[PDB]
Amino acid sequence: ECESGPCCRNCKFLKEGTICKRARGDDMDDYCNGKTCDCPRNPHKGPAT
Amino acid sequence: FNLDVDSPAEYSGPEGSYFGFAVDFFVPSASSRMFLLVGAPKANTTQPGIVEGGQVLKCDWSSTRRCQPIEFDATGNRDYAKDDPLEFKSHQWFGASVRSKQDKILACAPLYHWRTEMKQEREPVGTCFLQDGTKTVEYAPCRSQDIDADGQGFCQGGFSIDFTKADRVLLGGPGSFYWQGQLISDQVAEIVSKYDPNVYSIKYNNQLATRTAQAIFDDSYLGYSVAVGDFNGDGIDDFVSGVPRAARTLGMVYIYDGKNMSSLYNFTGEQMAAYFGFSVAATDINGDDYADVFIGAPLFMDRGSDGKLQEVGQVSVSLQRASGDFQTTKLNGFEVFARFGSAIAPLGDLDQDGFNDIAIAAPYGGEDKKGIVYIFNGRSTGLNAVPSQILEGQWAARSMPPSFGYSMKGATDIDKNGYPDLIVGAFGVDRAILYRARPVITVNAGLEVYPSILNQDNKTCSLPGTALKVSCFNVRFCLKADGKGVLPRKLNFQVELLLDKLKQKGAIRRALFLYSRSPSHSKNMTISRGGLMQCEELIAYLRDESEFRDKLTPITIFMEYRLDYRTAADTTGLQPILNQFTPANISRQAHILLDCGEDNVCKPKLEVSVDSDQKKIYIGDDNPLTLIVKAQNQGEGAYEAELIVSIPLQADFIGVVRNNEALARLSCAFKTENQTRQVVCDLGNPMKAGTQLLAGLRFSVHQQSEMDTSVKFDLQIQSSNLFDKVSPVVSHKVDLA
Amino acid sequence: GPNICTTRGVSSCQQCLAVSPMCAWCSDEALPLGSPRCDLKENLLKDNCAPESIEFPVSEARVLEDRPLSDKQVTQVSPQRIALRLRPDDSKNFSIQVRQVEDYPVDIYYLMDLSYSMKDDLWSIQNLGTKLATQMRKLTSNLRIGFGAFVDKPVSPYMYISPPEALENPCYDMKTTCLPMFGYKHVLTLTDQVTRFNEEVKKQSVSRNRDAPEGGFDAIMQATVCDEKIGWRNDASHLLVFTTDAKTHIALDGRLAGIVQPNDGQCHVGSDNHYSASTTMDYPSLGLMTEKLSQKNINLIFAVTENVVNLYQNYSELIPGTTVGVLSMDSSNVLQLIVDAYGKIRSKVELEVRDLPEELSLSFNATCLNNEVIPGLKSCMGLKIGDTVSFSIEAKVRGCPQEKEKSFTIKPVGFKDSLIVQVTFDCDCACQAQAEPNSHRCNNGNGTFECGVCRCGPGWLGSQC
Ligand SMILES: *[C@@H]1O[C@H](CO)[C@@H](O[C@@H]2O[C@H](CO)[C@@H](O[C@@H]3O[C@H](CO[C@@H]4O[C@H](CO)[C@@H](O[C@H]5O[C@H](CO)[C@@H](O)[C@H](O)[C@@H]5O)[C@H](O)[C@@H]4O)[C@@H](O)[C@H](O[C@H]4O[C@H](CO)[C@@H](O)[C@H](O)[C@@H]4O)[C@@H]3O)[C@H](O)[C@H]2NC(C)=O)[C@H](O)[C@H]1NC(C)=O
Ligand SMILES: *[C@@H]1O[C@H](CO)[C@@H](O[C@@H]2O[C@H](CO)[C@@H](O[C@@H]3O[C@H](CO)[C@@H](O)[C@H](O)[C@@H]3O)[C@H](O)[C@H]2NC(C)=O)[C@H](O)[C@H]1NC(C)=O
Ligand SMILES: *[C@@H]1O[C@H](CO)[C@@H](O[C@@H]2O[C@H](CO)[C@@H](O[C@@H]3O[C@H](CO)[C@@H](O)[C@H](O)[C@@H]3O)[C@H](O)[C@H]2NC(C)=O)[C@H](O)[C@H]1NC(C)=O
Ligand SMILES: *[C@@H]1O[C@H](CO)[C@@H](O[C@@H]2O[C@H](CO)[C@@H](O)[C@H](O)[C@H]2NC(C)=O)[C@H](O)[C@H]1NC(C)=O
Ligand SMILES: *[C@@H]1O[C@H](CO)[C@@H](O[C@@H]2O[C@H](CO)[C@@H](O)[C@H](O)[C@H]2NC(C)=O)[C@H](O)[C@H]1NC(C)=O
Ligand SMILES: *[C@@H]1O[C@H](CO)[C@@H](O[C@@H]2O[C@H](CO)[C@@H](O)[C@H](O)[C@H]2NC(C)=O)[C@H](O)[C@H]1NC(C)=O
Ligand SMILES: *[C@@H]1O[C@H](CO)[C@@H](O[C@@H]2O[C@H](CO)[C@@H](O)[C@H](O)[C@H]2NC(C)=O)[C@H](O)[C@H]1NC(C)=O
Ligand SMILES: *[C@@H]1O[C@H](CO)[C@@H](O)[C@H](O)[C@H]1NC(C)=O
Ligand SMILES: *[C@@H]1O[C@H](CO)[C@@H](O)[C@H](O)[C@H]1NC(C)=O
Ligand SMILES: [Ca+2]
Ligand SMILES: [Ca+2]
Ligand SMILES: [Ca+2]
Ligand SMILES: [Ca+2]
Ligand SMILES: [Ca+2]
Ligand SMILES: [Ca+2]
Ligand SMILES: [Ca+2]
Ligand SMILES: [Mg+2]
Repeated sequence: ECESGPCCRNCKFLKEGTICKRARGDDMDDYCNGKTCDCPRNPHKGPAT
Repeated sequence: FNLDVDSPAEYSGPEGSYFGFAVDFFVPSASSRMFLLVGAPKANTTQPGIVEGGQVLKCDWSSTRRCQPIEFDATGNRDYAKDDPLEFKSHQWFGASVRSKQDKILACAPLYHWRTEMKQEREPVGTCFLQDGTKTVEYAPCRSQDIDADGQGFCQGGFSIDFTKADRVLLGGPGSFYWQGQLISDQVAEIVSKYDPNVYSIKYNNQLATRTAQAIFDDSYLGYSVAVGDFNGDGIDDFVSGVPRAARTLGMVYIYDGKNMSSLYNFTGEQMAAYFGFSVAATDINGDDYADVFIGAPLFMDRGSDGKLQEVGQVSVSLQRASGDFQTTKLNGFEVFARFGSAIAPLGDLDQDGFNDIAIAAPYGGEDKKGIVYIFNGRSTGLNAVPSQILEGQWAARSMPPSFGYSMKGATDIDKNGYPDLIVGAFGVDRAILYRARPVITVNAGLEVYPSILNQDNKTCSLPGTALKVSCFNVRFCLKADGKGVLPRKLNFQVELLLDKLKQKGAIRRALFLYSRSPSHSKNMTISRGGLMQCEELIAYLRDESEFRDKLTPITIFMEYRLDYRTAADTTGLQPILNQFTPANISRQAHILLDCGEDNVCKPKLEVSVDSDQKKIYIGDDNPLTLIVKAQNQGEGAYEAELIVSIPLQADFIGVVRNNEALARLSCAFKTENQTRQVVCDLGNPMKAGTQLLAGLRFSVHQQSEMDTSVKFDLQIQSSNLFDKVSPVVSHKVDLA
Repeated sequence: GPNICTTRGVSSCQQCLAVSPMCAWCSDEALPLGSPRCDLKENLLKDNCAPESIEFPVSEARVLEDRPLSDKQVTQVSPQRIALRLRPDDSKNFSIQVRQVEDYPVDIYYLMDLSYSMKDDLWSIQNLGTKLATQMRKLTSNLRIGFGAFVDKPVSPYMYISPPEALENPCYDMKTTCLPMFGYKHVLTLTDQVTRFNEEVKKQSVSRNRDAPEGGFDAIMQATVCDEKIGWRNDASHLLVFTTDAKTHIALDGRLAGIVQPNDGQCHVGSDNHYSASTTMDYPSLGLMTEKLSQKNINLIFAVTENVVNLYQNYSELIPGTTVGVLSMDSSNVLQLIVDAYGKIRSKVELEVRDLPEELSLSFNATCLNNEVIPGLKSCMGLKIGDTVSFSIEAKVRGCPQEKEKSFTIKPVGFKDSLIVQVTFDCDCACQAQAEPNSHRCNNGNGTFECGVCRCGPGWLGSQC
């Protein structure tokens, strides 16, 4: 399987800095590290909400 | 080109109320009275606890020109609870967009903030107040339950609105779905029938609405400007919306189906941040029954003379075809920092020529940055790229630019004379101006002249006072007028006839009228519209054949006509205009019969010769010197023939030899003009073919410088003819002894 | 034979010297009466005049100190002091040089986007500020640096106007503390205190608005036009580093918020260091931005993140003279842009003359980098650091004044160093210092005898009274 990750397009991890969830409005884009297939939350975005 | 500018009608609103921000006409179906609808988005209303809540006024046209507000909404902020306002009408900008069908008025408030039904918020959903003469309803299409920034919370519905001919409302909110934009189409009947004041989120049927898209389309501002026109097979009007920030801020225009809101075509700008889609229009400009898209980019920058970009603005004209093809052309601006394509207002057939016209306004152009409105007339090929009229603002800025031309309306005849009018709204001074088109009178002038060749010998004419029996010819002139719309039956015309045109440089006049005995003759004509020719016969007689300077230049007939301009309408003195592209003067040519071969031009051959008969003169004495000159023209007629003897600084002329019959008595003169003294002698006018002249000229020579060794003359014959008018220069030398 | 000296200067020393630079005088009594007293020096020797009796002072340029122009105090005009000697109606030529060795003066202003989209790029923006200050201090010594901030126009729908507790803290909905929103906040005027700049830059924090486009063009325009507030120096090279990570609001975008007044062009920053007309005036258009930048001689530089590099490169193509960098963990791109901007810094040398007397006149021959002597020009453009230029100057004097001493200064504009002269008009013979008062030697007459010749008073028109 390849899990169809938001940053794990196909099965190989994408390059660090790729945007998995484009920020809407004056917000911070969600980036992917390149070692986890999920779309991790931006660290300094809020109260970890 | 016929819009009246000397006496327009101005409407003034409350100071600082942005009066005239959005203008429109009123065309009630149940009454014959025509009103002007003008928006005042920052005016003060009597609503309780509402400051600068905006208002929409209706201003009469022939009744004291007074403006009275329309009571769309006389209530204040509704309360959701004990102390919990539900809506916020303060600074709501009501009246920022005014549209009007026959009996319906749609005035929208883009910035109306409404507290949601779920949480205490302030969201500029925007509301629209539809009025059907008696029943005034509130139409807020995007005040729904999906309230957030992600949805229609910041819809600002009513930013741009339009009416389709099938009784449908086109509404544009540039803020819906994170400023992606939205178009909402609801039937007027459904809006009126579904109104219920106790419920705020009303769901209408037959609603066409654009849906949310991906996050890459955010901040596109779809619905910033909406137009309505038909762009496919069916007769249902399609929706044209401006998307000025789309395609990485290039600009775009979206055309959606008018039956199920499906995208059909797309326009895209060429320059970033040019704001391509600020104002759009859909009118048929070439008159083949196919609507054409006009897209404004007021911030367009184009290269100038030195290659530096200048912000002039641009308007793109896209001509529809039988297929989906569009023949797009560009109409560049005229002044830097003027925002040319700011407002586009289709005037309809302004001059009633067959093809609709259009007006594009630069609100920050002209002198003192007041405002300029251009008028371009549509043609069969397309849109004329040269404006045929310039409208200037006449109110200086107080604290904000006047913005004359920020919003106009057209294609509505308000004085019932058959020509569409134009309201121009300058909100920087809180003014609204109504320009009424003048009737266009076309004139088919005619000037029939007798045969161009005039025979001087043919003198079978009579004269008053002396009866000199000289040649004469007749000139016939007449004109017709016919224009559409209201126009008086009899139009006063005055025609001036000028004889020997293109020669009024202080010279003499050769052709002269028989009776008036003047080169100029003016007559007054009272002609009828759509009538036949009304031609008067005038007789002109030429002067003596040996009186005028030359008989080479053709005699020109000039007839200039001017409308009386006192045939004005009884309403406000609206004087009719003459057609712009037709000439106001007719010129015909006449020639003086002169035997000049088959090519109709006289081409002479001029020869000159001279002998010495002395061959030597002595230095110390004043020696009588006679030169025998032979001047012959073996070609055709030479007009104004004279021989030029350019004597040197030494000798001077004495006289012609008359003691012998072998030589002639030529009339001779001493000339000194233009740095050179010379002797001229008349050779005959004209100088007939094969004529051989022989005469002698007496002189007196006294040497200047003691080492000169020769006396050199120069002989040359010249004529006023156009080709072969000069003889070869012959130089005769006399040796000093 | 006869010459100008023999017809004009035959009176005495002062007028003989005043006639022509080459005129010479003889103060020998052995010369018989009739022979010219003012003539050529060679001619004077031919007439057998005593060389000790020949008064032929030649105009000369006597340099006093000639330390060479320094290279990379510093010396920038050589010579710096000339003793100049002119007889009346004479010209003398000397050569000066201007070598721009002093560092270019530079002004850098830093525009920081402090929106909530920049909470991740805050460290990058502060690191770029510190690296910029360090790099420009390394490149040039005369450096002034400051900074500012911008979020967007504080009006709805950009702002958070509800709940009322979110007017003082827009991140209430996110349950975090962020500073109230502002249009443009000028923080630090242009100062040479890099430590203060670093402190105030590190003391910054983000704000929050609603939509992704920011009001950075308003901040650019205000930083451009508020000359006195920012602190732009008249004779300096201005650089404006603009930072952002999202799209930019363009003109006519304020109609949504209800602003329909075009950007007038003036400066609206008040005594509170805030853009006062943020809520009443629209965003500035690219044409106006271009016009103001060219008028104020400001080099805009876009230091934007990776995701808007192409967008702002196209904007820069629409704004001539603008370069775009990339904002990242390292500031190498924008630092190279700054270094290149310093590299295309071109200096000009406009020679100026102060307290120039009426009598003296000067002629300039500018020998610029093309080595082509151009008469009538005195200002060579295009000079760089370590670049050397020269000027040929010939001083002409009309007659001689009674001052007997004057000094004037030659100086390149914008240069600390200068050349100063000490013009001492001869205007007389040395032997007139030993002149005889009246009569006595000059026979029984009562005129005056000096330098071997006598010139009587009124009435006595004779050679020797
Ligand atoms: C004039 O210009 C206009 C502006 O460019 C044109 O309008 C645009 O037309 C596009 C088609 O040409 C259209 O793209 C289609 O978008 C819909 C949107 O539905 C989506 O539904 C998803 C689930 O809710 C969400 O996005 C998913 O998919 C995207 C990738 O597209 C992912 O990134 C997301 O993470 C998510 O998984 C969204 O909610 C969104 O609403 C799509 O369904 C369409 O998919 C179809 O085409 C693709 C190939 O592209 C097929 O693989 C697929 O199977 C479908 O057949 C399209 O992507 C734009 O939305 C639309 N935008 C606007 C603003 O109108 C207009 O077409 C043009 N006219 C002419 C005549 O050229
Ligand atoms: C519509 O009516 C409202 C009534 O409130 C007008 O608003 C008021 O306008 C005046 C100016 O004419 C404001 O006075 C100002 O006060 C501030 C201090 O608060 C001062 O700094 C200014 O120099 C000026 O004197 C007044 O505050 C304001 N009332 C408010 C905001 O509640 C409004 O001008 C009217 N609009 C039109 C188009 O007539
Ligand atoms: C000599 O000059 C006289 C002018 O006094 C000429 O008389 C006019 O000549 C014109 C044409 O050159 C003719 O006009 C004709 O009038 C009839 C109606 O009678 C009309 O049907 C024709 O279409 C044409 O317009 C006519 O002969 C005469 N007209 C008048 C008003 O006098 C005469 O022809 C000249 N002769 C020569 C040999 O050039
Ligand atoms: C909306 O209306 C349009 C035309 O009115 C529809 O487009 C046509 O759909 C039929 C059936 O799918 C096709 O045979 C035609 O070729 C289409 N015409 C075109 C593409 O020009 C469309 O299907 C309707 N519904 C939507 C867009 O959801
Ligand atoms: C006569 O008519 C002509 C044109 O029909 C006018 O004179 C100018 O003609 C040129 C070329 O057609 C136009 O470009 C000019 O605009 C015309 N001048 C003006 C003032 O419009 C004019 O109507 C008449 N001229 C004269 C001398 O009678
Ligand atoms: C910046 O400009 C470049 C071109 O100058 C844009 O690249 C073009 O993008 C369009 C997108 O439809 C393509 O069709 C072209 O082929 C591209 N050209 C080149 C040379 O790459 C780029 O998209 C622009 N950036 C933004 C953000 O709009
Ligand atoms: C500037 O340059 C010009 C030309 O190179 C100089 O003119 C020359 O001057 C010398 C000395 O008087 C003459 O011998 C030449 O005949 C002149 N040439 C010409 C073409 O005029 C001029 O003297 C220079 N001026 C200074 C101040 O250096
Ligand atoms: C023609 O009318 C004008 C003004 O209407 C008048 O001045 C002129 O005298 C009239 N001429 C004739 C011949 O009727
Ligand atoms: C002055 O100009 C002359 C050329 O006529 C040149 O020979 C001389 O060197 C110049 N003076 C100086 C100080 O170089
Ligand atoms: Ca249709
Ligand atoms: Ca058409
Ligand atoms: Ca027309
Ligand atoms: Ca009318
Ligand atoms: Ca011929
Ligand atoms: Ca970011
Ligand atoms: Ca913003
Ligand atoms: Mg942001």
